[PDB]
Amino acid sequence: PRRRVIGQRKILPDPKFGSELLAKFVNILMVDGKKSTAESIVYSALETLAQRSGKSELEAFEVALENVRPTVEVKSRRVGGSTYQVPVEVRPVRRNALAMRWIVEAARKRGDKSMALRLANELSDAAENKGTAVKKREDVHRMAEANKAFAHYRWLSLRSFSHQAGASSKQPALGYLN
Amino acid sequence: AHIEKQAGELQEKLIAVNRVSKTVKGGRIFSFTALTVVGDGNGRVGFGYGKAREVPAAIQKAMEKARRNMINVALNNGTLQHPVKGVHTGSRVFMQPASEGTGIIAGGAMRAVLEVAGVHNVLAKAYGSTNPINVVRATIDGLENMNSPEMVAAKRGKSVEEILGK
Amino acid sequence: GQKVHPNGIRLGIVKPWNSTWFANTKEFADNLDSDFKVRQYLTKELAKASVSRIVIERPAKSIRVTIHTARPGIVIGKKGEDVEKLRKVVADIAGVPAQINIAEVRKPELDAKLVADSITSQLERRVMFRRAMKRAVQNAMRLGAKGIKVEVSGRLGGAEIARTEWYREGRVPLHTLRADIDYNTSEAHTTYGVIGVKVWIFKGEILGGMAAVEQPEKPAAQPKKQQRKGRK
Amino acid sequence: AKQSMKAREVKRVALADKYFAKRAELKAIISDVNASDEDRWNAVLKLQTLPRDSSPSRQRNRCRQTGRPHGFLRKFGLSRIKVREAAMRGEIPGLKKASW
RNA sequence: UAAACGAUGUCGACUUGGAGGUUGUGCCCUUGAGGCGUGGCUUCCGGAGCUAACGCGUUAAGUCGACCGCCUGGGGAGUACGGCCGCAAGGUUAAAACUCAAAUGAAUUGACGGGGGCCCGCACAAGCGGUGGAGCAUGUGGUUUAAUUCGAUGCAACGCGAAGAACCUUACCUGGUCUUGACAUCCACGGAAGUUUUCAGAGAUGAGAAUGUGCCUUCGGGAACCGUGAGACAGGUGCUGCAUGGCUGUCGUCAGCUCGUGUUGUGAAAUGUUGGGUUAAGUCCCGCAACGAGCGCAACCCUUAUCCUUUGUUGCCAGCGGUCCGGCCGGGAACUCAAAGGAGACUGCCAGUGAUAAACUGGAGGAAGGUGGGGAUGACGUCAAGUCAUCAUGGCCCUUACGACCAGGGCUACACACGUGCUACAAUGGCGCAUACAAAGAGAAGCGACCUCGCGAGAGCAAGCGGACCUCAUAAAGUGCGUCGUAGUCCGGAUUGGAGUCUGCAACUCGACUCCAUGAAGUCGGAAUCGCUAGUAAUCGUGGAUCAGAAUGCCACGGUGAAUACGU
Repeated sequence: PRRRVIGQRKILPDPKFGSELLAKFVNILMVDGKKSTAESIVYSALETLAQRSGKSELEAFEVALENVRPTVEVKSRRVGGSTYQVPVEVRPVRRNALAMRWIVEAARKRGDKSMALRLANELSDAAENKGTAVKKREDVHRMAEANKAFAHYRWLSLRSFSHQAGASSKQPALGYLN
Repeated sequence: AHIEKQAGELQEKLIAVNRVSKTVKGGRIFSFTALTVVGDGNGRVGFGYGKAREVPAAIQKAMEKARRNMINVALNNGTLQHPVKGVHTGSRVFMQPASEGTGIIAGGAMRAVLEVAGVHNVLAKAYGSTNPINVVRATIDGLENMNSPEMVAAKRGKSVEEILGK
Repeated sequence: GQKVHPNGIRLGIVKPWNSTWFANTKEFADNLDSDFKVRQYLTKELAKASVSRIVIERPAKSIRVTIHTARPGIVIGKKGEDVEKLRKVVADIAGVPAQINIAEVRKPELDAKLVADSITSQLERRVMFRRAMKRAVQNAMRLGAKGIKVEVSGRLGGAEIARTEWYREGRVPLHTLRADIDYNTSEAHTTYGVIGVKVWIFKGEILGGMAAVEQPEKPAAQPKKQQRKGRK
Repeated sequence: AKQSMKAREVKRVALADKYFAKRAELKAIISDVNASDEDRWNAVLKLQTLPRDSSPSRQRNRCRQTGRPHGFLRKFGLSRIKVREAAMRGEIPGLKKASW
């Protein structure tokens, strides 16, 4: 489906910030719709990281948000023959949002005395490659990096393509010929 | 938008009526199809199948198609000068020379088709498919096997047809 | 047979209606029932002639009827007694002092309901209904209008089973929401049971009805551009 | 639908006027707070036995022009079905379709 | 035996060719299974002619020839029966009673492939939240009684007809009570209706008191309300939705459908209305029998956004006065501000993408860019789809009633399951204290400042009101600080005791709101499953429709306001 490609919209800034990495961090921290609390939840977390080390307030945040963060994803496709998979490369925008989502689900159940302590400790824990979504990033990227050896209904697609102009190689495809 | 042929006389022989269905794709619409025969009094190859929303608009469409891409054709006296067996598409019909003392002898819509054709005294049995849509080709194929009079002596009869172009 | 709601969800958004009055609050109900009654009883009294639109109107201190006909002065009677009687009953039902004026609509000699009268007769007498709807549309398009839709239903031709049939011609848009366009639903019985025609007729897409007002009401006709406004 | 509830309502407005008019706040005057040390006694607590049908609390109305089983609308004197029906034919004034 | 065949008997003569496979042989640069010359079988392609269609066409299914084989509706039967051959099962030509109106060659379009391939909706995805689990709200069924009334059954039933349900309502059930009858006209009798007021009975209804005897007139007599009675006649959630009318839901925003007409085929019918690329689009580049035009879609349309523009109150206030510094008022017009003319933005530009191209995406100034934001907005029409119960209505039944007055009971029971939605399970939150800003709208039997009463809701009285004037209204979440650790808590607060309130003689089961004390279910719920692209989704309060009395919903508003849209 879809008659056209449609991109992201403009997202507005918040009354305490003009930086984007802050405004996008408060946004997917938003629950009950109320960002004006989440403003504080981000800035109270960042001060606690900053007491743990004073070189930066960003110490544990920047590498947690790299380390629990994927690069590739796998879809499953088959309309005949045998079961196959097709890996895709995805956008930074969704790599980032899986990672931040997983940080805020894991930290809110972490059960410490302030949401500020809970997030600084869960970024401190994933920064060192031993937190709760290191496993989730590692399994998901393994499966997408591995299924690059398969393609939608390969056995008829290999004859079908070379008859209707195409290659004699072995390649992944978006639910068509290969 | 085309040339048409006319007769100085009216023919409105409606032979068949039908309805068009697609049954799910837009469901079923009220449209009809129709077949109507336009002679001349001595004959035409005039046969028209057309279609529209309602029966009147449908027949008038079909009556129009019975007089475009068609021409009139002609035969002297109420008989045919050849005993020939006209066939058109499994509907096969017969003729043999006759008197004026007999006129039509036929039923249904066929007696009305033969009267304009000039082959009503010679009217002999039809065989194969004799339902309305194809039975009515008397005045088409039965006037393409045609013979018609032009001689004064039977022994000049083949000589007279040769000199008609030589 | 989905039958999209053919005119109700299309009004008041530069599309005039068959009433123009103001009411609000809890008494809107007492004014509407009274307006139905005067619509029902008044057109029955002037039924001597055929009639093309009906407009009943309630401005400050008065009740004003506009009526539209295929010929003018015809429901107004002779002398002036006939029309004082029309004003007697308009006051009696609404309960306010009464006015009526006579006026005609765009394309007056044609109207939605006079097509359905023409189609009904053949059916009432149980003969000649197979070309009748088509001849009605032909006459109708010879007397005016830029497009017409006719839909007939009934135990049609006097049949012992029901039939839907319709006939459409020219330019009759169906998502249209600008200019008044004329509609009638007939209902009637004869020996075999009920018949009916739904008659949509389409005059114009900016021809007929009101137009959108081309100014504010705020600068115009104001001989003194202040009360004070701080400027004195 | 169904005339018997419409028949009940038509009788009721003359019966509102007859029983209930003289006995509106009489409940309150003779029994409740208006009976502040006056009344509250048996020799006056027999006076209101006629009104029971006449009461505004049984004055449900429904559709004022045909009758309808529930779903009445007080501003038109009409109902869901009958409003839409009158609007198709343009009989209702001031009537927009919502767009803003 | 058989699908045991140039599917086409045998063999032959004649009828525009070209070329493929592959081969005698003349000729070639032997220039690639080739060409030309002249034969070959064997196959593609198509003309004269032929077919019902596929198809045939110089190897005929053409034009024919001689001479032989064979058929006479189907099923039952290539069997039986007869003659004959066969170790032996068998083979061989080839039939009827009986059954039956068909059986059978071909092809159109829908549907459909699990044959090949193409496309779309927030339908998924990319996520986010919700129902289903708790409890409550409310509808459905199950199950129950005098009866717990139906209509409807994924998408096309279940916050929907049937939006405010004590009786009324209202179908249901039972009890009183009458038949022109709640209601119209027409005749007959008793009471005027209206109002105040005691009482009997359940209330219907009636008696008595006190006020009034109006209305028109032959004061015959009747209308008005109520009782009484008779016809004509009124009335009928009366049946039948294959007897119907009006009306509407579906596919679907499918991306197509239809109206007039020509053409190709013997025609059914197609074509257009189908392909590629592009789209909200029959929009637009390319193009075949489609041509012209309409529908869906685009448009006018109301609305927003800045911004121009005018009014200047029941709206506003930069400076200025009265002054507690409040537009309340002297006064002012810079200003929002309300409702309206509208301006601006056109996929128009530039660049990428795209088949040149529509158009999509990016780019930029700007309040704002994806046909600016929002809404309007949905074709012909099969579906025997659903309503005779708004309403219309025949055939056709009751009319001491399938009407009608009056009271009481019930849908809302409770066993649970099921649709939908509400608010919780947390801490993005709750609590405590302190602290903030709305939009919109409803109020002429009404609500309503002050008033006195009130734990609060509210109460009766009333200035006032017409709602930008007055009041609902302390708007809440949110904000400030401190606090809380998965422990049913610092979340949730159902039940229940018990008090206070509303419309009304009358709140017990069936109704709604306030408030005091205690206190359970519920740790984000399985199968199942949907809505959503941005003022949306989520979440908190508000008002309104409805509305005798009252909301958890709906409907619309405003607070605080998100992830992403690769891909089919």
